Amino acid sequence: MQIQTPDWVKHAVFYQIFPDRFARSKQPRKRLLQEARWEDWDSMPTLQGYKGGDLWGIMEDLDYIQNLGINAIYFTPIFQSASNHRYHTHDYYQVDPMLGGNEAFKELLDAAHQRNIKVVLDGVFNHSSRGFFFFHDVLENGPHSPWVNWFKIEGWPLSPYNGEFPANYVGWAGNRALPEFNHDNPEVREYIMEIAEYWLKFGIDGWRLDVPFEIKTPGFWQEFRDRTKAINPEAYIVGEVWGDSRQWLDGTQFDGVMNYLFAGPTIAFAAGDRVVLEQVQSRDYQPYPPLFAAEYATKIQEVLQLYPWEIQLTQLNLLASHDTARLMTIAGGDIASVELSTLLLLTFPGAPSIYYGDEVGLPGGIDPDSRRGFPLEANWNQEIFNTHRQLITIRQTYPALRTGDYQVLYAQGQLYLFARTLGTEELIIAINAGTSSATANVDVASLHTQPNKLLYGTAEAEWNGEEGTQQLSLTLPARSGCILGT
Amino acid sequence: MQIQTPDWVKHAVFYQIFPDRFARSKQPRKRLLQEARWEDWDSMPTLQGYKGGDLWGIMEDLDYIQNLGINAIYFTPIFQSASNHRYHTHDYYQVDPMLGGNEAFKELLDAAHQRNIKVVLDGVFNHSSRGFFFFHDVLENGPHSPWVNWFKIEGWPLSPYNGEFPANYVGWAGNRALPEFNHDNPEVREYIMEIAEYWLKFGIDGWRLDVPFEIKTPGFWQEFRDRTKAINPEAYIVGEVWGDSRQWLDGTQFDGVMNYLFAGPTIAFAAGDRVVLEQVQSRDYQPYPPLFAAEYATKIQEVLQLYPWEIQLTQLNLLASHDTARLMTIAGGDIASVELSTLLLLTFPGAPSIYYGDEVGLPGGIDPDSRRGFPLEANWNQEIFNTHRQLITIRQTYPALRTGDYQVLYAQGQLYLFARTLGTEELIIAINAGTSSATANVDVASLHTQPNKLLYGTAEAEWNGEEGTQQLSLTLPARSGCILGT
Repeated sequence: MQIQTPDWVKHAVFYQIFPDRFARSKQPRKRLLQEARWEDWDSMPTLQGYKGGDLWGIMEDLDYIQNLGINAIYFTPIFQSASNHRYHTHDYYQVDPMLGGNEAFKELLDAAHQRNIKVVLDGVFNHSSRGFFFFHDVLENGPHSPWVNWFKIEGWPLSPYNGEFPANYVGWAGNRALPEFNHDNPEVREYIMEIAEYWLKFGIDGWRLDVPFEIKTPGFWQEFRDRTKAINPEAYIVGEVWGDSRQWLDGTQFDGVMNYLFAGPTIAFAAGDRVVLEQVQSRDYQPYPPLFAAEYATKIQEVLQLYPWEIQLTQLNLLASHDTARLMTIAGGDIASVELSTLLLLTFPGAPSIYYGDEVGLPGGIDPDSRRGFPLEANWNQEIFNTHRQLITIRQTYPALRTGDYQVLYAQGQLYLFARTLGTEELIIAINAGTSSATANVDVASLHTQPNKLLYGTAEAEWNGEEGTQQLSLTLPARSGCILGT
Repeated sequence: MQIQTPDWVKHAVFYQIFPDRFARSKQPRKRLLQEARWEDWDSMPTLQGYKGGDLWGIMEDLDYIQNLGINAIYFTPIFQSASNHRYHTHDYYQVDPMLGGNEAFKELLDAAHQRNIKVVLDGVFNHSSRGFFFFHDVLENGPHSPWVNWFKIEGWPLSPYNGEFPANYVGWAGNRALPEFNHDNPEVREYIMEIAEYWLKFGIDGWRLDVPFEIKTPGFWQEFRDRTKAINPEAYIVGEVWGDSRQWLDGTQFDGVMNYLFAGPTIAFAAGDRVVLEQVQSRDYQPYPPLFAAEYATKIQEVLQLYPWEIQLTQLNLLASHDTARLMTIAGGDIASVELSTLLLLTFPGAPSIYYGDEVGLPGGIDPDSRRGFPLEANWNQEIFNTHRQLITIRQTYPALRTGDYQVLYAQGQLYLFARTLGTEELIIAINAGTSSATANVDVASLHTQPNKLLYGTAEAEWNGEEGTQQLSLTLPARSGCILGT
């Protein structure tokens, strides 16, 4: 049948958050031991003064979030794991008892929902942790464990914690702290499908699929989509696949991916040489080498004619992630690069994703730590913030920028002009990557109207001419962008 | 204030069960993956044909149980742990997902309760397991784990699984699979108190405290009793303390103990030389050397004048346990020893405890495995069964045998006579350990009545004489016992 994808995804702006570093709620909070005397409280140091952020924090700062204009939050992993290994799941059926509750998370959901803000969670199903119950059993019962056929065991004896031995079991990427599941095993596919159903029933609006391309068992993700959509047909299934994702985007598996194929070129064009190159997560995307308008267009037109349009409309566009360096940093502090990128990001077909912190001045190293991931402390970057908040209002104002088509009008030198059009609403977006005020004459025979009014980026160039096969000429300051409408 | 103890304990007969080996319910049972296609079921071997018993089984066999006359069941550990290390807790907040549910256990409770059969659970709070979440964290985060002060860590680096290293953390009895908690730590006392409250709220009728004498933090068990009694004032708190338990039986901690002080002498007298001595858990009790009536009496009178009577009435009397060899076995197959013991056990002040299997022929080694712990297969020992079922009806029939006083009338040679009296109801119990029909003349000036009618054990000796300071003479066959009433 027709390929379908959640229609709310198609009009959402996403905000990716890292719970442990985003926000910490006000003091009155029973952290690990709920049923605890407030008189004995100080007796327990861990709970007395806990630093890192929690789910109360996020919930306590929904005002901010909803004010930026974002209407769907999706985190990293928040399920119980090692204090600082969120990705080494210990228990999938419990939100971690430091940063969060199964009681806390519940309040965050409810809260979010009464504001029409969806919430997607990160599912890590390719591998768990040494602590994960069934693996634990194996470690404790060696050859006799009932679920030895649940993992990838080479031989015995295993050596889970001792480095200078073989552990005879496959990790994620040859790691012994990330025991890989044996997805071929029916029992396993089942246990996983249930975790997905459990949280959907709990009330989440979708799953973020982590390294989903590792799970190669045939028929897996189709089932994942059936059992999921069955519980909530409006659930969002996003895969965190790096490159070409056509394998999963045929309409019977994921609704979309985190579109790094869009992140690479956009930054390569908008920042060019300015890209630090040291913060480049070369694994995830290729923001390099620098691109010219003509090249950017070819690459984007390619990316665009890659997936069924229904899915392109529910693709998660981005420029940063927990896995990558922050935007402000990858551009070496170049505010221009930061405003030009976003502009493309918020005017591209699909769901735009904003990594918490980027809507303000906040930098972010690639390497482990980081950091700093409390947005607010202010001393914000008000301008880049206003750029973010302004562009988001606009995108939510003109439907074309969400589900209109994408047509390249001009793309020469360092100047790029495309058009988003839905119905009789046509918009012209122009980016001037160059350092010299640029100007271009374009034969706009495609359009049926004449976008004359500056939404956003303050052109001086415009002139716009007759209606016999119309005739346009733009002039934008160096390193500027703009949106033309009306 | 007055010392109080649950009054239902005072009139209950207990049945200790080992869930994994007791009973396995009928096929239709969604074992680990509830939400699983019955059409894919056979695809998952583990669930397809699981051997060991579950909580459905027990629930499915309540008829049997309630028919024996027992009215309160208390298990070993049933919380999630290694497939075969029930005592190495992995998660206290979940019944183990093989033998049991948090869904299954719920049905067992409800079921039990609608029959007025209480259910006590075994709490293992001195130590958990490598898998236990917070310990896991430590293992994963070494010196940086947030809860390093939750356990007994000597130094770094720890070596949880590698034998031929120091693991620098205290185990239970120098074991590295039983990480000991740091009970001095307030945070820990809290987490534990909550587990106790959680299950009480869930619906259990008491806790069996495992190796509670290891937890030496002052004020601990008093708090445990307050927080517990607070949620249910009729909750039963039993400590599995081996010997002299006066430290905990002052009325502000436990309601009782598993009275091994009663198990030792009783068997030492009732079986004598017949005690195998190879199955002797010499750690738990001393069923040895053999005792004469005069010695048994001195020891029992001692045991009896050891604890406040209110508590003696809520002591858990027994002759076997998961930790020990079964009754039939410890007596080397001597059925006499088995009938004489029970007789003393079911006529002693306090709650009698029957280890599943003993109410029938079933033997049981001391060593690890066992076994066999499905009672039924029949081929029962009908007689010893009828002895059990008969003695239980009687004990429930005459209140004196539950809360009456204990007075020794005669105790010479291998003949022993005591009297349970409550109100105007007086009972005479006589045990003839010897191998030669014995007879004794006793000056019964204590009694106010004249038990002339044979309840149970078929005396020939009786004669009973006048009421001027009355005058009794019994004659019992060798290795026999009897109960005199009316």
